[PDB]
Amino acid sequence: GPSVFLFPPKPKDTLMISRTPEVTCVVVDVSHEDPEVKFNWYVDGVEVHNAKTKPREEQYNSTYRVVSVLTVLHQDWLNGKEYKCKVSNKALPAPIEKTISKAKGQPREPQVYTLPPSRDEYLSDSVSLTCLVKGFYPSDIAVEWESNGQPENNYKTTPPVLDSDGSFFLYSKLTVPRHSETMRRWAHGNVFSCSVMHEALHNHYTQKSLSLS
Amino acid sequence: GPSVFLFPPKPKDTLMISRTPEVTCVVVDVSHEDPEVKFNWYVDGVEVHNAKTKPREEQYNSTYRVVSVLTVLHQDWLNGKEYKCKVSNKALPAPIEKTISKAKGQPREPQVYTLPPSRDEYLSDSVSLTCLVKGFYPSDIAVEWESNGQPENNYKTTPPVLDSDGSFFLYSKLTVPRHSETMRRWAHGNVFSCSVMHEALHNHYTQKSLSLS
Amino acid sequence: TQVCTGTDMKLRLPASPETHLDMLRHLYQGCQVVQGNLELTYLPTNASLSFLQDIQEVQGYVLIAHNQVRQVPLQRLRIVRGTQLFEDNYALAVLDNGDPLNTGASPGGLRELQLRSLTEILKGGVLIQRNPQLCYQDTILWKDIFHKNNQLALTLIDTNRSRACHPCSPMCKGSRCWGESSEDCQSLTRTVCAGGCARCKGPLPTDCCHEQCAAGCTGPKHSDCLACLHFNHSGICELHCPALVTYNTDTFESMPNPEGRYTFGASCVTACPYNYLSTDVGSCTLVCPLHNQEVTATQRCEKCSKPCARVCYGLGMEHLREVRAVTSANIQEFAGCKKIFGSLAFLPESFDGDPTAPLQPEQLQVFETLEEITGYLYISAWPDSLPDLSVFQNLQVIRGRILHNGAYSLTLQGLGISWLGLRSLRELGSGLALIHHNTHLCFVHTVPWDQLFRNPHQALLHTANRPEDECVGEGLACHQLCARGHCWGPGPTQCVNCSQFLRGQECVEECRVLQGLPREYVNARHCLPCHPECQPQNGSVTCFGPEADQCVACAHDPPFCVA
Amino acid sequence: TQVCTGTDMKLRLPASPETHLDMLRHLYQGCQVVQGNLELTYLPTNASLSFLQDIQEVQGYVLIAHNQVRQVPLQRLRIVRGTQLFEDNYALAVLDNGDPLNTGASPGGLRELQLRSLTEILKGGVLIQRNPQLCYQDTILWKDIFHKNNQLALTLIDTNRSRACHPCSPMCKGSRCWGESSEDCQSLTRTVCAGGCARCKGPLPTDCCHEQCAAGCTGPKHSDCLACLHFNHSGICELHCPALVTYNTDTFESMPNPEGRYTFGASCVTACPYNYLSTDVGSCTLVCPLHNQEVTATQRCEKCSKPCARVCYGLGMEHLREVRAVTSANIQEFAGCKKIFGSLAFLPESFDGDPTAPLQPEQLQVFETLEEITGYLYISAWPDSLPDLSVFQNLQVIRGRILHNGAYSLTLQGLGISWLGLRSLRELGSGLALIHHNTHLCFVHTVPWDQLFRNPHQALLHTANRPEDECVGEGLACHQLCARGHCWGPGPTQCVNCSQFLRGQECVEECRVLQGLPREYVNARHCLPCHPECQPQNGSVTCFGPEADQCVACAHDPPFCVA
Ligand SMILES: *[C@@H]1O[C@H](CO)[C@@H](O[C@@H]2O[C@H](CO)[C@@H](O[C@@H]3O[C@H](CO[C@H]4O[C@H](CO)[C@@H](O)[C@H](O)[C@@H]4O)[C@@H](O)[C@H](O[C@H]4O[C@H](CO)[C@@H](O)[C@H](O)[C@@H]4O)[C@@H]3O)[C@H](O)[C@H]2NC(C)=O)[C@H](O)[C@H]1NC(C)=O
Ligand SMILES: *[C@@H]1O[C@H](CO)[C@@H](O[C@@H]2O[C@H](CO)[C@@H](O[C@@H]3O[C@H](CO[C@H]4O[C@H](CO)[C@@H](O)[C@H](O)[C@@H]4O)[C@@H](O)[C@H](O[C@H]4O[C@H](CO)[C@@H](O)[C@H](O)[C@@H]4O)[C@@H]3O)[C@H](O)[C@H]2NC(C)=O)[C@H](O)[C@H]1NC(C)=O
Ligand SMILES: *[C@@H]1O[C@H](CO)[C@@H](O[C@@H]2O[C@H](CO)[C@@H](O[C@@H]3O[C@H](CO)[C@@H](O)[C@H](O[C@H]4O[C@H](CO)[C@@H](O)[C@H](O)[C@@H]4O)[C@@H]3O)[C@H](O)[C@H]2NC(C)=O)[C@H](O)[C@H]1NC(C)=O
Ligand SMILES: *[C@@H]1O[C@H](CO)[C@@H](O[C@@H]2O[C@H](CO)[C@@H](O[C@@H]3O[C@H](CO)[C@@H](O)[C@H](O[C@H]4O[C@H](CO)[C@@H](O)[C@H](O)[C@@H]4O)[C@@H]3O)[C@H](O)[C@H]2NC(C)=O)[C@H](O)[C@H]1NC(C)=O
Ligand SMILES: *[C@@H]1O[C@H](CO)[C@@H](O)[C@H](O)[C@H]1NC(C)=O
Ligand SMILES: *[C@@H]1O[C@H](CO)[C@@H](O)[C@H](O)[C@H]1NC(C)=O
Ligand SMILES: *[C@@H]1O[C@H](CO)[C@@H](O)[C@H](O)[C@H]1NC(C)=O
Ligand SMILES: *[C@@H]1O[C@H](CO)[C@@H](O)[C@H](O)[C@H]1NC(C)=O
Repeated sequence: GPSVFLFPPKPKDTLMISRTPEVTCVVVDVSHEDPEVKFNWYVDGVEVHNAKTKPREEQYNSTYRVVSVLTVLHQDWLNGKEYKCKVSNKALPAPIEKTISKAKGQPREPQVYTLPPSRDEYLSDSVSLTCLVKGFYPSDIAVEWESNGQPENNYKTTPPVLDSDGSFFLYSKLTVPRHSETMRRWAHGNVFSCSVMHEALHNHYTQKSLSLS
Repeated sequence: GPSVFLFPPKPKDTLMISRTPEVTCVVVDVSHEDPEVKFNWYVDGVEVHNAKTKPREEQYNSTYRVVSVLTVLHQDWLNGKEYKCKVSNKALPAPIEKTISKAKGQPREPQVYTLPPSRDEYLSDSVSLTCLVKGFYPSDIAVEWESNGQPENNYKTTPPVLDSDGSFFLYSKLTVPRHSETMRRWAHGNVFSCSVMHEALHNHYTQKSLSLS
Repeated sequence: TQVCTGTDMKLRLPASPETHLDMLRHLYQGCQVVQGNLELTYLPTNASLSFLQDIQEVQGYVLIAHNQVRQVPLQRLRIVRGTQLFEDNYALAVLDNGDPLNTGASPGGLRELQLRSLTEILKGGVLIQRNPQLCYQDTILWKDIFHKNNQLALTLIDTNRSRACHPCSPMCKGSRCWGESSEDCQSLTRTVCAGGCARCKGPLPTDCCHEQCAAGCTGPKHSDCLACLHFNHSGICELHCPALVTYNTDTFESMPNPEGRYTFGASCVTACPYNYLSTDVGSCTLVCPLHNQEVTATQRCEKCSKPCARVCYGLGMEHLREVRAVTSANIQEFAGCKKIFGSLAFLPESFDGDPTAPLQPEQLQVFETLEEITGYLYISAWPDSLPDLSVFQNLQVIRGRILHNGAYSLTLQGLGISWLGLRSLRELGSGLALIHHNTHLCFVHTVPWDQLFRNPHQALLHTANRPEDECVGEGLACHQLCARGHCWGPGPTQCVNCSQFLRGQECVEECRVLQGLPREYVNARHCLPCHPECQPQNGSVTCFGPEADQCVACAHDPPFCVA
Repeated sequence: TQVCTGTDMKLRLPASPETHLDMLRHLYQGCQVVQGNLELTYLPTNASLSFLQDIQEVQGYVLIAHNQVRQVPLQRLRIVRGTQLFEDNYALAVLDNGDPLNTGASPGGLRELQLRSLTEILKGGVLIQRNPQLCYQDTILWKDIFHKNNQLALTLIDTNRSRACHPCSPMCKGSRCWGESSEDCQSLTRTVCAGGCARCKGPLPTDCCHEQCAAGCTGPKHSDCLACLHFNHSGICELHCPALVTYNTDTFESMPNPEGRYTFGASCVTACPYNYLSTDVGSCTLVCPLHNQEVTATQRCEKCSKPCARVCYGLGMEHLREVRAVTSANIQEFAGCKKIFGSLAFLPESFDGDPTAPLQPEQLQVFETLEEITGYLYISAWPDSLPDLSVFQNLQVIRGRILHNGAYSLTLQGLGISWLGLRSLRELGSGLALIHHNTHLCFVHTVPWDQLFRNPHQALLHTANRPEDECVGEGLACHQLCARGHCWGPGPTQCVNCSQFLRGQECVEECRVLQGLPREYVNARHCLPCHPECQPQNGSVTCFGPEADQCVACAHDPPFCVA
């Protein structure tokens, strides 16, 4: 039978006002024989009727993929309301219900620290600008890069990890390729900036600078 | 019905000779009513009869947990042999078979780089010694710390992450608490050393040093 | 603005008349105490002198000469101390001031002095020659104004006129008035006091002023003075400010005094004004006393424990104290000078003889090491060969502790220059800038002169240079990379604020990190060379610093290198 | 070892006899060329002198005096150049050498010279006085050995004896032998040559030696010489080594010569031996020529472009060239000297008078700035007050370019010292160390003397100090933290190699990072103070460096601080 998977809104959307967050309910392995899927959304137990549904997206293994999108409010998600997706199909003996929400626990503020590459990394074909994010909670967090105010998009962030104390930590790795424009900006000492967006941050935002020597 | 989960040997065991690696086959949700579980191990399709089995380990949810341990050879695992665990129980309509092996692909050698903490991290209650491990393959890798030749065990390592190129990268974070003995060694400039153990490394080992200023 | 400097151009034809008027405006605007000389000269009839109204004290002398204007509003002027004296004799000098040649109506020349408040002239006398149309200059009885001391100070008053004068107002004492109106009645504060009183507000004993008062008073106390005979210490008139230290009695170890103060003109002050020097003897001054050495801490003078380190003396100082200009006889004296304790003047005789030899364009290169001029810079002549003043291209500060004609720290007139070369100049510590009649000189309004000044009275006076319009035509402008479009000249070298990066003197947009012919590294927006034994790196930085221990790779040594 | 230094103790009673024997052993062991003087003195009968066997050349003079030993194995000795001369006259001096007082058997004294190879004495004469038992010293005909030049050089041979001598061997020419055996037949290489030949291997013209040969030859060429009259340039005997430069002909610009070489004694060499100085004139020397200045590059001499910077001259140099010791008359001359170009001697008269005044213990503190002594250090007297030599506690190098008695760079005898204070000493550039008869001196075998030497011939000669056993009792040992157990004295200051960390002079196990009273930071195993305006951090480091821009937090400035 099919299988359901429910994703939260992007943390950047949650915190920025003019960005619309949305809880997304995916349905995979929808049979060729029984494609009719039906969704019911619930907030703290109350149906919505607001969400919309993307069309059938056929996949490689001859199955459909139906995706229901429920656009949510910033206050409701941040205040811990449960978003519940009830999928129903003929191939399912019983309907599938999945509930997502804000992580429930003590909120804690991140500490952002930028580390420069080690001298040895410069011989390789790329140098890595590291941005440590430490002691935060919950794991929902958005991390970007930018130099001279312009976003950079060669960065790879790890999944949050549980520290011995309970708070979360992660690293981000902005790859600066050899011969790259982002490299010339780095060697000229231009300002590279690691932006962070998290709930407990005052104004839901802090960013740390970083430059050469 | 029950559920099976098969774990590989520790990467440190695989590479060190006098350490015995072992593929471990866990069985959870073994019913109170049907505890009789039976294991068959296979290497490249051939039964073994060598593994041993730990006793019933009862859990919080009134289920047993049976664990079968098959001690493996270093050559056989490193040369990509498939280790297959066939669990059989009355509650299972059909027996469960699970196959683990070395990751199949191009092997690549890690590059180890130690980064010191940022100046700002020193105000907090602990400073973090970072050890970047970059561009390696496969993900099986073991990372330790040690100062003055003595292992340190306040470190937290991320899961390997896929880089844009295909190789893996990760970070490790040795926490040096305020007032800690590991802190006095750090402020006195003693040698902290990030040990790495990976297949593609020559002699299956490389370690990078790190000290203050 | 309470305090302004005076001038020392005594009776010399000002260069440009427009600037002379504006100069006096900028200088005495809102000024109440002239530390120096009040020199009003060559002013035309249609001239406004309202800025002079608030002048109360003049430390030096007062010279009113060669003016077509009809009166000067110096009613609030109470005292003239006369530390300097015109022609080494007079505190007050009123000379000429009359139509010499050819309508409308009215005549030219001064009319009435109207120095209503002037009741004190400590050191000095009076000189009034010619001045047809000057009336009531013989009705004064100056020996009331002259202090008890230096009374013998001369009086020499010409009473030639080209017109007759009315009698004084009937409200005044007979033959006692500065003008025909009642408000011009002469106030008398000496020779009409009780007993041996130098100053008083009346003939009674109770009317006598305190010992320390000058000119007059509002009461018997030292707080009631109109002007302090010596020093104004926080409203009180005293003989000397409190010393900075008091000595032990049994020993004589010096102990710092909290009540100590510094002497600034005739005023006790908690600290010396900007650009002035603080001394151990408790005085603000523009040159250190002899045996002392200038050093910062906050510029200050300290007496030399070891030999006073040798320094460079410019014009107006030491052996050059009486030297007019830089010539072949002294040009070598500035060999490799970073800082010149004096002034620098370049007159047509600099580049001509005086059986001395004329100066040559290459000799001027000596000043390329010069970073600071304490005094002033004056250039009335400069070789047609040279296009600019890049000889002075490393000059950062012209402090102006001395000023040409008492007014201009920087002067540039009558030159064949085409742009200013002073790319390193950041401060005109004092005095005005005068740049006029440089037929070819562009790049004036390109300079952010506002940045260079440090007090309100400073300003740039420019006229008769090449028109800004004419400069735009021909395609002259700051180089692309000059931030805020501020530059001293054309090329990239002449930028004020470099937009991108600095390769020595050139302002360039790309240092040679990553694959430059000689590899480089950045450091505070400066390009700098990587150590030669560093190995050139293709698409990655070559070094973190200048040394050989900062390479990425070597040419051939645990951190260092050794090709 | 081919080359060793000689000595300059001419005829002075050696301090300790055991060390004198060992000293000669260490010195001439395997030595073939004595750059200096061969001085064999006060040697007893039961003494072995086998180390002398390989000596071929002596640049200076040869002095054999006051010896009970019966012969000296100098058969290979071919030439004595005699640059120095004993009593300013003699290259060869054989004096005394005989039993003076009271069995076993045999008598005392030298017997036969046996200088079989000695066929050249360039500059100098012969002196043989007394030496009862000396035979065949009148059978030599020295004017064959004396070179053509300085032939007049004196000969003064006493033939007193206490025994008779056999005839020479019948194989020798009549009255031509250095001893009664056949192997002692006198070889004759002058006055038996063809024509004006100074040296030859026979009477024939073809037997004559080349012009540059000395003593003799194996053939007519300059490669067949037995010893070079002037310089040995790669097997060839020449008059002068090739200059380092050759001059232009039309100009006279100097051009470097690849064939150039330096003069080292009588040898052309590609580079100067260690501890010697290289000069522009192409010579290895132990003192620079006059007008030159010592500087490294590799120590070397350069002629002074500007005034030769003033340096400190010790004993044996300049105005102190003929001064015996440090006294009250010269102690002040070393005020704040880092490096002394000369020697330092402290004799009992240093601390006594000579109507001069005696020296006092506090005056010696002057040397606490001294880091290097070019010459030598000799201390035969030192105040009982002081326990050690920590006056010299910052002395790093005693180069030994001059040596006491030509042998000892460091000497310490007859002192009430209890330990050596020289915690900074790392190098004895040359010469031996002699430490003996210091009744209370411990901490000798605690010093790793092996580290301090730089050539084979160096060694420590110690005797008659306080026994190592007696020192262990009483509980004297290196402090806990002295690495490898090497120390110059008791406390933690006196460690050689600090196990943990160095707080100035103390070797301590814990710097004050993390909560020290004045916070600190480490730098190459040194504790250093954090800037005062840094804020003390509880359980975390306080600063990365000395400056105020390296703080963790401040006391009160974008990177800096300003309490
Ligand atoms: C037939 O073809 C379909 C279409 O590809 C396959 O569907 C996939 O099924 C797997 C099942 O394991 C899905 O895997 C899940 O991925 C989740 C996140 O990945 C998606 O979301 C991000 C964010 O939007 C996307 O960028 C990304 O591309 C993916 O679309 C994980 O979170 C899931 O893990 C959770 O479930 C496991 C299992 O219970 C738990 O143990 C974990 O703790 C965790 O809670 C899960 O791994 C996959 O996403 C599906 N594809 C797509 C496109 O969605 C079918 O698998 C294939 N055939 C069969 C036989 O399944
Ligand atoms: C009744 O009580 C039992 C006993 O606790 C519970 O059993 C757990 O069941 C969960 C099922 O999700 C198991 O979760 C699995 O954990 C694996 C790794 O964790 C174990 O291994 C490490 C290394 O030895 C141990 O240190 C650690 O403590 C754990 O023991 C994961 O790798 C698994 O993920 C894989 O499966 C998912 C699901 O298909 C895939 O999507 C992933 O891609 C991945 O391949 C999995 O998450 C858990 O380990 C079990 N406990 C124990 C102790 O083993 C029962 O869950 C509980 N009740 C119920 C209703 O289950
Ligand atoms: C010797 O020095 C003393 C002072 O050191 C001087 O006496 C008086 O000093 C006071 C201040 O110390 C002066 O008062 C000021 O005058 C200026 C005008 O020049 C005003 O701008 C000041 O502020 C006023 O205006 C503000 C805005 O409305 C108000 O908020 C404020 O309350 C003030 O009213 C202030 O009034 C004063 O002018 C001098 N002089 C006199 C006569 O009072 C003395 O004159 C010096 N010379 C001597 C003693 O010979
Ligand atoms: C002037 O200087 C020259 C040399 O600059 C000198 O001539 C001969 O020089 C050679 C080397 O240049 C000498 O040969 C050596 O002698 C020593 C012994 O002192 C040996 O140890 C050397 O090595 C030998 O032994 C090795 C181990 O078995 C062998 O592997 C090796 O092949 C050698 O056999 C080497 O032999 C030589 O001794 C000198 N002297 C002579 C007479 O040859 C010359 O003597 C100097 N003085 C003058 C010209 O007056
Ligand atoms: C007028 O001036 C002339 C010259 O300046 C002088 O000689 C004459 O005495 C003056 N007249 C009077 C009345 O003083
Ligand atoms: C630098 O990289 C470019 C890449 O196009 C390559 O062509 C060139 O050969 C490289 N130069 C060196 C010196 O490695
Ligand atoms: C022996 O020596 C004495 C003094 O040394 C001397 O006078 C005497 O001439 C010597 N005898 C001979 C035979 O030379
Ligand atoms: C430092 O930490 C200890 C922890 O026991 C605490 O007692 C002490 O008060 C702290 N000191 C300061 C100055 O914070």
